[PDB]
Amino acid sequence: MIYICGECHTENEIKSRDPIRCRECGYRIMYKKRTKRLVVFDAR
Amino acid sequence: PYANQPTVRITELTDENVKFIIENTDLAVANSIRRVFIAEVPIIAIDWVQIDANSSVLHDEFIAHRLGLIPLTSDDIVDKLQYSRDCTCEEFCPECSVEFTLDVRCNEDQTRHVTSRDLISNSPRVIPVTSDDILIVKLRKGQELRLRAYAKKGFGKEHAKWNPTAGVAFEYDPDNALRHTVYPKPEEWPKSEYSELDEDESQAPYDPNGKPERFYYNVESCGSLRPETIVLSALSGLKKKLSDLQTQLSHEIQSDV
Amino acid sequence: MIIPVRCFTCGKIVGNKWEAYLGLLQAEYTEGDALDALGLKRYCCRRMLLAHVDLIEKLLNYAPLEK
Amino acid sequence: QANQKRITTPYMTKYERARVLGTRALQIAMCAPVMVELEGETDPLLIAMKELKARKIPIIIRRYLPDGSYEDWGVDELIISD
Amino acid sequence: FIGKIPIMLRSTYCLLNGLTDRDLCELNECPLDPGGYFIINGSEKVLIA
Amino acid sequence: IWGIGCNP
Amino acid sequence: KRHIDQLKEREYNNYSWQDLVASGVVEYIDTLEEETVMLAMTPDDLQEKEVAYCSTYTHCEIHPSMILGVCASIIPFPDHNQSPRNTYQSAMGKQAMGVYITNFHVRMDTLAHVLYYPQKPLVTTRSMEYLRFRELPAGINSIVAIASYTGYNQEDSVIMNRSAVDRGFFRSVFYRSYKEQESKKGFDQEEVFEKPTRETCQGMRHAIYDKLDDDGLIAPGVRVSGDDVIIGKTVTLPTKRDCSTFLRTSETGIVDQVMVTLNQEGYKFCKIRVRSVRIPQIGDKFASRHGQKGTCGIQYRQEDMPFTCEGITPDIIINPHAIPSRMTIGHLIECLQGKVSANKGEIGDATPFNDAVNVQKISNLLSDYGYHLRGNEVLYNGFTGRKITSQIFIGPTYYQRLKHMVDDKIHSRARGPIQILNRQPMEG
Amino acid sequence: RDGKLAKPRQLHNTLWGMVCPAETPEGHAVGLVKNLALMAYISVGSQPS
Amino acid sequence: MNAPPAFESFLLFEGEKKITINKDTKVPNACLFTINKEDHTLGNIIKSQLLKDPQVLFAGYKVPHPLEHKIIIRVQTTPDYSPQEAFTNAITDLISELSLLEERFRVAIKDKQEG
Amino acid sequence: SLKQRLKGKEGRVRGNLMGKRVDFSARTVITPDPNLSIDQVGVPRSIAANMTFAEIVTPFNIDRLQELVRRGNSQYPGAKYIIRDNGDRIDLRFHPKPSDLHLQTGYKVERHMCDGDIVIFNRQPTLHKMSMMGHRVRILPWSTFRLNLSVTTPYNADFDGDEMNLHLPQSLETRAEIQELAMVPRMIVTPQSNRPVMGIVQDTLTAVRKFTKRDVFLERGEVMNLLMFLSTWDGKVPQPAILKPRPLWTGKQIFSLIIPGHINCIRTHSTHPDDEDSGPYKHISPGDTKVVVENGELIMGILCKKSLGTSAGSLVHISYLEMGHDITRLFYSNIQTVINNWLLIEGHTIGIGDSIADSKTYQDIQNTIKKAKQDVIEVIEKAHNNELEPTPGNTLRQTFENQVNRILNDARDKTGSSAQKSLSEYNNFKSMVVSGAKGSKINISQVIAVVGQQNVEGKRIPFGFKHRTLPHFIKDDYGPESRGFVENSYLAGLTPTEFFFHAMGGREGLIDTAVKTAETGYIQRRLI
RNA sequence: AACUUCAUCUACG
Ligand SMILES: CO[C@@H]1[C@H](O)[C@H](n2cnc3c(=O)nc(N)[nH]c32)O[C@H]1COP(=O)(O)OP(=O)(O)OP(=O)(O)O
Ligand SMILES: [Mg+2]
Ligand SMILES: [Zn+2]
Ligand SMILES: [Zn+2]
Ligand SMILES: [Zn+2]
Repeated sequence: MIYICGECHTENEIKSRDPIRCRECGYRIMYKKRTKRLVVFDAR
Repeated sequence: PYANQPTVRITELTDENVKFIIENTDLAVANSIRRVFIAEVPIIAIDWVQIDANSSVLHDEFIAHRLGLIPLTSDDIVDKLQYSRDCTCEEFCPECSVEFTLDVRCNEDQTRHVTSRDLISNSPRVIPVTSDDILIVKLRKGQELRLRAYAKKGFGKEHAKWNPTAGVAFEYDPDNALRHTVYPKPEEWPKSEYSELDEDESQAPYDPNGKPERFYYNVESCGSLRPETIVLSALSGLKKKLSDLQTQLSHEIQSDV
Repeated sequence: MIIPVRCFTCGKIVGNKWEAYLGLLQAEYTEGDALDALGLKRYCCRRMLLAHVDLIEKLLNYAPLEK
Repeated sequence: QANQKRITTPYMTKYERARVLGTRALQIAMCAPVMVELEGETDPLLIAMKELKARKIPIIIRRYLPDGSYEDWGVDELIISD
Repeated sequence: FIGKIPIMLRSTYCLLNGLTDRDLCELNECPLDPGGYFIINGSEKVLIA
Repeated sequence: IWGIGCNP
Repeated sequence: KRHIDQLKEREYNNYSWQDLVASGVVEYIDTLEEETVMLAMTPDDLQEKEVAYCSTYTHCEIHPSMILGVCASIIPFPDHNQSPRNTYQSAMGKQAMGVYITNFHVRMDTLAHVLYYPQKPLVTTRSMEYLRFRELPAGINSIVAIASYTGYNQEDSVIMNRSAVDRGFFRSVFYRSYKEQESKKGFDQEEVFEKPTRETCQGMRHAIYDKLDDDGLIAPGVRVSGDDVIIGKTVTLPTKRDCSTFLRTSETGIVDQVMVTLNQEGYKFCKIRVRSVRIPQIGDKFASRHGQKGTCGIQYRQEDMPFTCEGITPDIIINPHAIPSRMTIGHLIECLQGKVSANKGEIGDATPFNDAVNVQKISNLLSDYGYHLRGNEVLYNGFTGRKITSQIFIGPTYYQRLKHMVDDKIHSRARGPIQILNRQPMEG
Repeated sequence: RDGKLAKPRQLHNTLWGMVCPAETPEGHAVGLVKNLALMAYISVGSQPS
Repeated sequence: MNAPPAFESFLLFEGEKKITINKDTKVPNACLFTINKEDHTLGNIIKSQLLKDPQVLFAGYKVPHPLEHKIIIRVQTTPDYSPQEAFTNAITDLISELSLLEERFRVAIKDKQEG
Repeated sequence: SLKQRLKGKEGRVRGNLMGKRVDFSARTVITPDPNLSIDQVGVPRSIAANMTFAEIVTPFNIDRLQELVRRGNSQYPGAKYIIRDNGDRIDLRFHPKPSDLHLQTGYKVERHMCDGDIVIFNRQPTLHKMSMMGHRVRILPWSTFRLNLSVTTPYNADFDGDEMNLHLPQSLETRAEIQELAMVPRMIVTPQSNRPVMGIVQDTLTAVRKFTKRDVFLERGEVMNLLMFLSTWDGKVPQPAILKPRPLWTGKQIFSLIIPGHINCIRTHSTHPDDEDSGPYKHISPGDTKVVVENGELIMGILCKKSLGTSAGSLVHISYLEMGHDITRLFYSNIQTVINNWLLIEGHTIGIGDSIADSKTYQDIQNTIKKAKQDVIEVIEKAHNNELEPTPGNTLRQTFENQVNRILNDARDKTGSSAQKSLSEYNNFKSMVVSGAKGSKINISQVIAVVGQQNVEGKRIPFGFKHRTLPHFIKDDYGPESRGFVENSYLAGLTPTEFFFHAMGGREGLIDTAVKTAETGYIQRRLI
């Protein structure tokens, strides 16, 4: 999938079985990024 | 054996408030008119939210809650609009709902206050009572809120977002003459605004034959419906509930026969 | 965290009044006089502005996850 | 024991009533023939209560005396506590 | 090198020490956080007197 | 909290 | 006056507490020295010449209220409550929901509760300023009537206004974080994050694995109902074993954040946070700042709640029977002072030993704003509209939502899982 | 906590101003777990030389 | 998780009758009307209007349980009168009162404005 | 070791055999429900859907059970399992199983728990047998168990976060046994003290005291509304007590319709003058005290905890001993319903005005405190001058302490009596104390007049510091303020030293409770 | 068609 970087906030695409290191910053904390499917919220 | 003939005198009428007096009416009828003010007057409010992108600090359902609480002008088309359950079409359509859109991004350095003004309606009659503005969220630079909402007809019994009124002030017997409230020390108690007593007399003399009449109302609008039309719609809705009850009662009596 | 839309007790819209309240406090107005100028009459509505703690400004200091 | 020399109480105890009613209820729920004419009662426990009131439960309680002996008291013979 | 000593947060040897609230926010640390705890295996532990 | 004969 | 004036200009005057200590104005005294020191609680009342109790005072307390700790310092008018009630309030204030920290978004902590709309108390102690209670408050000011309305506030329960609850009153967010680490123990046996396959992986469950993304981790923003698969982890079997994590039963949340990192070992480590927005129900527990708590007995809408002449309906109705045996008069004084503060626009001062704030002064202040001296109000019955004969005590009191909620405690068992050793039903 | 003696748990007079009288856990630890008062400070230690 | 949906308060589920009439055997000429999905709003109005009638010996309403949504109205009338007729007449009287109120409120509105 | 496996609590013998974890049990928080009957309990839908009762398929219930099976586990009034004759458990949750939906006689449908099911309800600790009682299920929305408030006292339960366990019998035999041996109406009277375990409590008690005063007069509409909530009503409106000028019933006249059958009882109200019985107006009782119920009609009197409470000879106890347990259940429920609706009319509250007393009352309290402090000073001077002589069996220290304690306690009692004299009829502290619903005269006195002496270990506040109580007091001060006497009331507010001493007293009480639990538990286990 | 234990601590009535 595409993981946003923790520090430099640049999306990087990491394949499975690949070390979690952002290109150009090296931070080891990535975030999965919001889903394409949309969820309905009742305003209640 | 028949209903009394009530009389109305309107003391104050402002875009936000209606102060009126209903005389020669029962306490039950007056209280239930107040109750219908609060809970059974139809209004338009957001009840469907789909957030495409929410990078604000507030989570998605927080934003949805705040959007629902935002009042929307419902003066005329709320009577025309149908309930979603009644509408034949699946989900929502122009007859059963109104669509709103929000696409705000804080490109500038300064904090962007997303307001109700940023909500854009597909139909001009329903606008978020913008004509300050209700603040939905504050966006830091690089934060974006995108969402689509659908507003539907409903009344406050479902949810407080559909309350058309802010505060319904209801008072009867301004000077305690029916002794419905028994003061332990009458002098300590402040006089009502509608009180006709002299300053020396704390309470009016006990009226043994009296009955609660001459009810005083102050209905404050939330801005969605005009304060006059809140009262008119409440009276009409209570009448419609009674007529539906009578129709079902007649049907069941015929069935029993 | 952010000023609630509608007073809990009655439902009068108090969400549009927080920025004006802060501005009137900056002017010179006492809290009570600013609350009166904004139109808040019942102590229920005055509690909404008077007791509000605006944490959204502190949360906006942190950098966004996606820029 | 015999009909003579019955020393236990004639009244049915609360525990005997509970166990007899439960046992008769379970039997009725297990398609056992019902002695009383149920008046549209479809609950086995209610039917058992109805039989108990009419003294038609076909059970005899064997009460064990502390010396080891036993006395057989019919449910009809016992006086209903309630 | 003989070992590693866990550092109490916001103590003199913590990296957060001597940082203004803006700098603390840049590091995603609360200005109001008191400190006085250790992060061991990712969990905050407080020594009880 | 009351007295010696009462409660603490 | 020189010292106090310099401290008043503290910033840009480079005068601090350490300068006060260096001057010899203040001194640190421990218990052994407290045994040999004559103290005055207050300078004016005690040091000044009167009928001479002691004429050899060696020290003076800076302020008596400092004898309390952090949790007891939030209690307003603590000298007007029974002593066990202040202990109860300390314990319950450790359990109130609020914004625990401002960086709560960054942190992935299991079991985090954060309140939507925290408010600072209308009646506040001065020492609260040094506890940062204004900065990160926990609880909301609420119009509270002390009345017996429909019997659903009896014992210690509390009736609540459903309209207020619908407008955001005491709404909270519960974040649960789940951690999973893929690891290799055997040389041929490894754990991999992946979407489990019905045929490829021997172990499976009815639970939907579709929500899992390609990496085996649910993306943020996906609704996850109880027993759905948050993380998909499969172990090679020397075909595969399913060690995928599932939601705690009845969690029913929405994924907030999914972080993927490498732990110290170098193995992949995943943390997933789930949001569940909890609205107040009729089992949830709310407590005042005075040591008397209660579950929500029932929720009535604004049409049903009793209303005053002005149209105000109490957010919370508490039974009067709580007050007498517990003797938490600080609660009543706080309601009166909160009414005065909300009408005046100031913030009430409830420091423990003020001696300048009597109840009579608060009553006289409330009289000026058009209310009854003692805070009673003529309430109209919501159902029938008739005036309630007994005038009812109404005022703004600060209430806290305790972390104990009924949804977390409801449980039922029917032929479920069974232990291996005892072959008896399991625990928990 | 197991000990039922009501001597070590009671609020001593010397706790005045240094341990909160109100704030104590309730249960097996009544009066055994305490909390500092607001102005209380604990000596860090010094050389007696 | 066990929270009832909001629409349960006023929406009849399929197969639910708005009104069910059961006579009361304890007393002659008495009836018990069970209205479903209704609250004090209608119950108090109807009880008051029934009380105004001279041939109604008894009129009362109750909500059997606050969490559930139902209204029970007991009406006992004199001989030569039917409780069902009393209920119908009460409803018609309330409707007429409310329509008169609407007309007079509209007139009051038009007079407060425009002068 | 093997011994450790079998030895103690959590061992096999005690932790696994004498007691064990069981199926078909549900725990959740409890909230009040005045509308439910005594035996009824309120069960959330989810708890009722998880728990099941196996019902044997018979020819007379085959249709209903087949409908339940068709609904399945998803629709709530459904069945979770179908147990065949062979013992094979067809599962209705997993997949339709259309061939296996068929039911024949002998099959067991595990239907969901429904309204009317008998369930044991329990609160820990089960100190007496009334702590486990059989309740009839009623399914209500939301997630808490809901129980009548008269049933709170046997369970020792208050709705402040308490939880209750629920055990569902799984057989008709054990269901009947529970229903007869343990049903709540059958548990009304305890064998421990031959008194009713349950009585009118909390709001209902205060509202009953107010309702049964002579002053209460109810108009026609209020009478009809209250009669609406009376289940045992005969449908006949009693002729009003006052026919003219306007028809007005009385609270006693309506409560007379609650009292079942023909019950005869004579009690006395808490505020009964001892002089009235000896002197004239024995049967007139100017204060409307006394309580006379003849032929099930309340002729005269005001009801309180002495008449409607848990005590021997109460109206509740006589109803149980005379009319039976079912009729007594109806009696409790009707009292609660109609008196709660009258309370909706009259209302009840507590405020600051209740704590306030007259200015003269405060002045008298202050004068009493001044005189007491002066007398303690005089006693201390006698002791210092060695005039004091030891009381037999006591040291000079002990006799001095006893004299000072006597003076302080007498002053405290006098201030309390003055505060109680100040109380009006409308005072709500007094209303709750008189009804017996909550509070005591000690609490009123402490609220209004004087908190009283703070004593630790049966003595005034000890000399914890060296020969003084606090550093603020001078050494060797035996006066009231130094040793713990609190002259300020809770309303007035404790001074800082009084605050600390009060904290010491409260701490001692809390320690006593916490230590008490374990010793009493061990004793109870040994006895059993 | 379905996920171990110990131990500790912290809370609950
Ligand atoms: C009334 O007695 C109950 C029971 O005895 C049961 N219980 C509670 N804790 C324990 C325990 O540790 N061990 C055992 N065996 N039983 C226990 O709890 C007792 C009271 O405790 P409390 O005094 O705190 O009740 P508030 O007076 O405080 O009630 P508020 O106003 O908060 O609702
Ligand atoms: Mg409790
Ligand atoms: Zn990066
Ligand atoms: Zn449509
Ligand atoms: Zn308001």
